[PDB]
Amino acid sequence: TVAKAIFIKCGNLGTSMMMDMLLDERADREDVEFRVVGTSVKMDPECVEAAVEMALDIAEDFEPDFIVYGGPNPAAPGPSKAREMLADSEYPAVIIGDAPGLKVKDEMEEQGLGYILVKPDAMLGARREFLDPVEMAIYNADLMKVLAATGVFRVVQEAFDELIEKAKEDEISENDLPKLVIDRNTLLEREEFENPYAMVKAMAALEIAENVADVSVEGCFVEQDKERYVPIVASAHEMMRKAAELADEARELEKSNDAVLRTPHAPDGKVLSKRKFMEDPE
Amino acid sequence: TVAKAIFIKCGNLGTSMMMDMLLDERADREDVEFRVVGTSVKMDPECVEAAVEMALDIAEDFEPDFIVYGGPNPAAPGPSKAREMLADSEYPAVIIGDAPGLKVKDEMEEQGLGYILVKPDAMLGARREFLDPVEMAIYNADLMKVLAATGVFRVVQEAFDELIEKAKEDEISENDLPKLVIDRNTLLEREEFENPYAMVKAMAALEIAENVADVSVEGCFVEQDKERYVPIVASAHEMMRKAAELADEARELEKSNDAVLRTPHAPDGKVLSKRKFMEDPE
Amino acid sequence: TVAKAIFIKCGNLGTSMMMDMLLDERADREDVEFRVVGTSVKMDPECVEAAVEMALDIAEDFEPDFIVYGGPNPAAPGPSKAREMLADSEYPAVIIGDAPGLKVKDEMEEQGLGYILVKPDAMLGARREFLDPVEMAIYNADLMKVLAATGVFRVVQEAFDELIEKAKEDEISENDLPKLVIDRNTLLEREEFENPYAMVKAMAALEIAENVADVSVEGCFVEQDKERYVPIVASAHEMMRKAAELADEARELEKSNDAVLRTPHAPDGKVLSKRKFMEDPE
Amino acid sequence: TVAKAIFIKCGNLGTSMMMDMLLDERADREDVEFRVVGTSVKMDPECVEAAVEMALDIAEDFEPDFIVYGGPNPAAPGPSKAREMLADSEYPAVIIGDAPGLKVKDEMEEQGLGYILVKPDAMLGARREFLDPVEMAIYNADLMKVLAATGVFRVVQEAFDELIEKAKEDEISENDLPKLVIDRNTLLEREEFENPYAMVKAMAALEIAENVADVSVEGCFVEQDKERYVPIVASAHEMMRKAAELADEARELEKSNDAVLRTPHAPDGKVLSKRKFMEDPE
Amino acid sequence: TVAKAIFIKCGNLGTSMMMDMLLDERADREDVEFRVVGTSVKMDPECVEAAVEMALDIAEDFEPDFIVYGGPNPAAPGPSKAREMLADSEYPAVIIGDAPGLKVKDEMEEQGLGYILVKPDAMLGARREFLDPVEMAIYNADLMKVLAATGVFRVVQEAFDELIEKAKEDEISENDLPKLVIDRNTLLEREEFENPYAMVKAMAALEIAENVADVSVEGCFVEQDKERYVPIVASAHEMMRKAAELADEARELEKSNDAVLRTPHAPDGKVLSKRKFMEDPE
Amino acid sequence: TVAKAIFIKCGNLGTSMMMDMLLDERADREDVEFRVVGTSVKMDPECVEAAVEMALDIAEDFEPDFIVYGGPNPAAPGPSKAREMLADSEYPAVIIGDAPGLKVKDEMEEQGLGYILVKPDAMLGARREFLDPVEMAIYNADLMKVLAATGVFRVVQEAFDELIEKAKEDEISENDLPKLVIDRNTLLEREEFENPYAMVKAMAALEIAENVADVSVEGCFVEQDKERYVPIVASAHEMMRKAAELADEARELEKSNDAVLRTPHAPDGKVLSKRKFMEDPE
Ligand SMILES: [Ca+2]
Ligand SMILES: [Ca+2]
Ligand SMILES: [Ca+2]
Ligand SMILES: [Ca+2]
Ligand code: NA
Ligand code: NA
Ligand code: NA
Repeated sequence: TVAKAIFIKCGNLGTSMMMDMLLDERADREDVEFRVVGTSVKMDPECVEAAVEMALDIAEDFEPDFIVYGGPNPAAPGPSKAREMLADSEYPAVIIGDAPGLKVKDEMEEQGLGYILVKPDAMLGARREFLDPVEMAIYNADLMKVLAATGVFRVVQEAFDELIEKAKEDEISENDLPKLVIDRNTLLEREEFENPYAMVKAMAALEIAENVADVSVEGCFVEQDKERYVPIVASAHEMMRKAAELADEARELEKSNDAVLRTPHAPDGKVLSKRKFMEDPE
Repeated sequence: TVAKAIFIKCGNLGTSMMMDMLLDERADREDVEFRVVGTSVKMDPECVEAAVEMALDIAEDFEPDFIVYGGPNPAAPGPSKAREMLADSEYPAVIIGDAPGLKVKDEMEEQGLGYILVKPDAMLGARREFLDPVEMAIYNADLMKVLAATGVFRVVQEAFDELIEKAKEDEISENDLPKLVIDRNTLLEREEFENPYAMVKAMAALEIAENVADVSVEGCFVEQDKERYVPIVASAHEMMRKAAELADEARELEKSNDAVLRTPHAPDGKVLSKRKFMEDPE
Repeated sequence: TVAKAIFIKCGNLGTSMMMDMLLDERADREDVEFRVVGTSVKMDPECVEAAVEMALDIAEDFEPDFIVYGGPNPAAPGPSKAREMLADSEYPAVIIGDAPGLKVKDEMEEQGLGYILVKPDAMLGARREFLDPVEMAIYNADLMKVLAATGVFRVVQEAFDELIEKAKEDEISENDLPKLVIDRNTLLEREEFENPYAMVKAMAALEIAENVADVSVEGCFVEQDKERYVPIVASAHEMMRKAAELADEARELEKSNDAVLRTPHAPDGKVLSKRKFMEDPE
Repeated sequence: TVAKAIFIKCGNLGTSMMMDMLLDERADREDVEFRVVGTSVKMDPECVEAAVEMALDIAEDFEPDFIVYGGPNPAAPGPSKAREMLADSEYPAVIIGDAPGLKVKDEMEEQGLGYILVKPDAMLGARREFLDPVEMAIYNADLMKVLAATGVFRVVQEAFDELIEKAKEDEISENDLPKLVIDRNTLLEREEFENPYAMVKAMAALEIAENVADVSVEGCFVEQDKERYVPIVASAHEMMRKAAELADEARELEKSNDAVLRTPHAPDGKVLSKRKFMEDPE
Repeated sequence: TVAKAIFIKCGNLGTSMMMDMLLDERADREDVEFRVVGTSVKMDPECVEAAVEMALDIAEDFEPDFIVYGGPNPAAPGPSKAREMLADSEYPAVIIGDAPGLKVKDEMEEQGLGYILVKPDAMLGARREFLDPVEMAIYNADLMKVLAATGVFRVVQEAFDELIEKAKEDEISENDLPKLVIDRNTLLEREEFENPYAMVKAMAALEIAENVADVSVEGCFVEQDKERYVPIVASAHEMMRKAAELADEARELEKSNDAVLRTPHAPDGKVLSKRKFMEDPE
Repeated sequence: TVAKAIFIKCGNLGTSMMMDMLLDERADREDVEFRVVGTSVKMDPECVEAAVEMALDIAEDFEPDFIVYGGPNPAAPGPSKAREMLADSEYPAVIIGDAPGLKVKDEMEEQGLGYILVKPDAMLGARREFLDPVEMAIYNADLMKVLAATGVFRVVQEAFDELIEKAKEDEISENDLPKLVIDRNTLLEREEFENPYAMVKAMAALEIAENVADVSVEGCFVEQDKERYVPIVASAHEMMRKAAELADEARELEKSNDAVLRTPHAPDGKVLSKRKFMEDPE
């Protein structure tokens, strides 16, 4: 069977940027097929309706087993609009969001939606005096490094791989929808790292990343004096840069013991595994 | 006037991943509206066809001033189909590809398409023994850092901004379409860096990035013995990691002189410029 | 004209370890004379009582102009006994503590005590499984680098230097006593850094340093399973190491512009200042 | 049995700054109680005499098992006074000092004092044009990191732990007092490092730290021309910084093998040991 | 019982600079005797002819078993004359050169010469505006690091050691003369690295080092505008600096496993081997 | 005129390896011609006398303006033979050596010889258990970076350039001969670094390099237990590696100010100067 899903991207989060690609890293999967639609960075109610409508329009022919809405702050006006529309749709739907989604965790279960809220997927320092396209991409670069090297992306990968296998027995029930909150302590229940210091360095990275959001929030929404708010948002970016360096250090430790976890997909979709560099994944 | 555009994303490149976001870094532009559609990592002809048909169906209602197709290797079977379909459509169109696109540069011109070919946007080590979702993401983080901190995204950003200004006087002649090839020497014609060492560091990072593609191609397409091809593709990833490190050192040099170029969009879409941290974009 | 003071140290904080030394960095001040007493790391009620009694015993002959009590958490049972005893004594007194001291800031004002509360002077990860004497020292080394390179210790230096001038003009009124809370945003009202990026890196280090506190608290007092709390307290120490690296990076940027603020004391206690390596402090 | 000691601190040394805290790193030892007295940075004969009288007064009632005097240059006029007073006293006494102390090593033995001379505990660059309080603290941060991560603090910790055992067993004989000189080669006879390159990095760190002393000495007491002595003392500080870097590198190497030695105290004072991050100290 | 050889050096390459020393690292071999002659950096025909004459003049009394010529580009006019003169001589001879030498590989075989062509021994950025003596020597330091830490020099050592052993049986036929081309992929048939990530980092380093050559050639022989060619040659140097960093990283990874290959010669010239730091080579 | 010199190399030092090359870094000097002869690493009296013979034979027809003998320790038996032979000969001669040469500095002046003694050009750890060819090369790479980037090689370049200009007014009399001792403090009398922190980082590198010599001597000539001398020699290498890192950091500081001093030769021999990257050397 070919399992299918539609991904909807409104606004930008590090996780929503990569979510579809984590499931087919070499485009060699024979068991899945995805369509991806969105309105780029705009996530006002007008644009978000427009984007979900598109997805629902596509869904008529594509017939996906589930839909995913990925974007900042599921509690915001435009994202709230998407949850409602997806709540009302026949389609199982999963919401990927950041820490502010916690305000509506309770609502989302009520609405029968699944969710993955990634606390270290932090808001950047969005002030005109500091944030231009290059700085925005540099931030995302650092953030991607953190969410990848700490193993956060593997948690998301595994959630969706589990969902996809259930879709292959065609019956995704709401009992099957992910309900995950990801943060520093998530690493404590995983077997991601063979070396414990790699693990603690990743935890440190995730803690720093999750602290960034507080700083960005003070600089964009609270501080009104530019002499103070520009330095504040800039410090946020400096923190994320160090978070990335910590995550790289963790990965380098796993390398020093030839113990880097790789979990690639096989053409049939099965998730393989390996630790040693020259061992075949199995 | 509002310039409208549809981005189509099949397979993945550093540039195609950020291209739309580079144009509206704080989602505060009042002069642009975007739709994004794609098939994720799949870029076989059948999926690319579906992808382009999705944009054309959305365009009837949306009325894009131009369409951007973004993805690896414009010469490959899938992208070549996209070029035929877009070349045939009523909408002006731009192809964003990597170095392999050079094989068909003359054709795209003969097709009346624009293009932006980014040579440092290198193909990764796509072998199952090595590239899992986490590795794919780490490679993308490093590559994003390289394209952003060396100023490649700024070159892309300006080319689209020039096109958008022309879309607003509604008449994009095929003469309005970018026809760019970006590589190491692109930095020579720019005033990105105030410090010459930052510039030559960025150049070195782009050189290394472009060299990575040849390593990946040998490991993925030429070498058939896994005992050889797995280390080959891995070595390619170690190179991109060091390019990202050069790119970061360049940026740090610019910070050390309070000379970081920032070119944020104003809400009316105008590109502003500043160098000193506490100076107002203007 | 010779200011005299006693310093009492119960338990350890980065600031309390250095506070006296920061006032006579080459032992060549002829305008000060200090005594230091304490109970080492012990800060239980009976130990603090003993330290304070020690200070008051030698105060009889020494005649200090003021007394400084320095250590962890002023709202804890031990330091609370210190505050009570020092408030009721005849001597002007200042309490040096960390962020937990905020709980009793009003009360200290009511007691007629001065205070300097250093929020980045974060509690370390005190679990036996992890914290041995070497790890304790390594932590203090990183914290000390953070407090110093960011300029936190200058702010401490300046508050004491003003207090001491008042002491010499013999009239330390309650209105003379410091009432400082130091945090990341303290940098915004100072002129420590010539280079703005140095300033924002130092902000980031103070922000991370402050966040180490919560993590330590979680690991030592909240989490009760050692499979979880050991990794938690270790991640706090990795955070602090990286904050120290930010602080270093900020100091290297100042060196790059030959703009390192130095404010040494003259023999008569006047605080001089210089920026350029080769310039004399004046 | 509770062993009791008084620690006397005149002037500053990395080792005397931490000596007492090294013995009770989580403040949970039930077999020791300490008092700490001193005159901060001042160590002329007047101030040392007053610090020792403070210690001897307290000793009347506190009744310590031993007294420790810590600070720079045991052969200097102040510290020489402290040696004469302690040697003539009824209390066993240990002198902690630095390399210059070797000049009176033989005298200290005839005086019946213990010593611990730490050759890497080097004098900093004390010239007004360079050393302000922040610089002073940055140096100590670096030296502390060297003394800690190299195992030097462990060697000191163990010496006092042995002496404490003797004390709880009523027989502090002259023959049980420490007689140590610590340097690079000290590491050759211990088992601090599981990895031999960590050991040799550590050894290099100690050698550099020892050599720093010679540079400071030249800059402070030999060279009289400011155009020469300011760069000299500054260069000594850059050396210590890179010694701290080596020591960090040593520790990271141990982390890579999950072999970090930790020797924390039990509540009853027993020195436990472990190497694996997740194992109980035993 | 002894092997004798003359080394002739015209111009400079990393391999040619170290080639003799690699064979007697402690000056304690009893089974070899060398002479070295050259014309320093000059490798024009007149100079090379003078070099080879000296060698051939020395050879009359010295009776070498073989002669080595080492220098840039075996295919240029000078080196070409050395090849003919040495091939027409009665002495077996080996040419050590860089990648341009591939142009005359078949000519050398037809000449009866051996060769070792090192592709990563890359020409530097030889433009007056940039290359002074200090910059030349820095490039060389970086390049030496690369060729050494990656194991290229060990391949060279082994090639020359095999020839020395055959020469101790006086009969070097042409067929015994090495015929080697060394590049990134040479590592895949070696067992230099115990850790596979050290290996792939080494590969990366050698790839980058080989790419440097193309940059230099462009900057020295193609580009004529100084505003362009000075950035270009400096960029090549930044690349080599990062290759050396990669090679260092690789060697550190091997230290972290106590698995650094060392292959010293015994006094009788036997090539020993060890892996573990403390173990005698056998 | 065309100045001519012959360089004799017996033993290896950093300085003697590069000495001839620092004078014609691009081989485009039309005013010098050099011959180089040596016995490679061997510097016993029999080899040294063979080396000098080669040189004097060639001189007969070559007619050099001066002769230079470079190698380890002028005081040892071989180089002592060189001094006597060169002192007796008709040719003005210069001895290049390390700190141990200071023992015969008086003697060399009596002999009418010039000398350049390089204190930082420190002996490596030559014990067979540690020092193989790759290790020997890695040492030399770090040492070369140190001597180059600190500006020691420039001082050497200058000395020799001066002597060459004297030869072109044809009269290298004995008082034209260099009598240089280079160490850390040499930097104090130079205007090498524009940034004062680069200067002091360089001094620290030179201090550490100089101290390496002592660790080497101890591990090769004093310590007899291999359990000890192996870590000891290896620790000397770790020190050199950090010295190389310090010198690199100094050069990056200069880069950050676009202030890298470059002193290339023009084709007629004139030493030119520049500091700005895009400036023509004059
Ligand atoms: Ca169709
Ligand atoms: Ca001056
Ligand atoms: Ca011979
Ligand atoms: Ca011929
Ligand atoms: Na915007
Ligand atoms: Na008074
Ligand atoms: Na010394």
